[PDB]
Amino acid sequence: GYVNPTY
Amino acid sequence: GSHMKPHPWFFGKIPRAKAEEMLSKQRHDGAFLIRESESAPGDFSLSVKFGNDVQHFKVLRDGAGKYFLWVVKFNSLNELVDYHRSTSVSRNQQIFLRDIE
Repeated sequence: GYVNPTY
Repeated sequence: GSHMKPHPWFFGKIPRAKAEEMLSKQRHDGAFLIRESESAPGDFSLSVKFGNDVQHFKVLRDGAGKYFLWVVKFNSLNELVDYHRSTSVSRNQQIFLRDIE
């Protein structure tokens, strides 16, 4: 996963 | 003159695991690197050390091809990186990007 929203 | 040198933050294609393994050994918060994601071709990820964790940010692209993490857009990974040297990459804490050592 990533800290910032991807969409 | 302003020495023309490659950027020490572009590690190319390396697993998310090795980047965490490498960055956890860094001395300072903000230590980071840009890597080419292997989860999807042509995508880039930003990995940053913070405390005893390593945070991963996905580099997004818009309709015009600009890069971004949250809302401000950049024409290059170079400008995105430099921008976050003086403006936090995180929403929850102040984390400024600084070069690895």
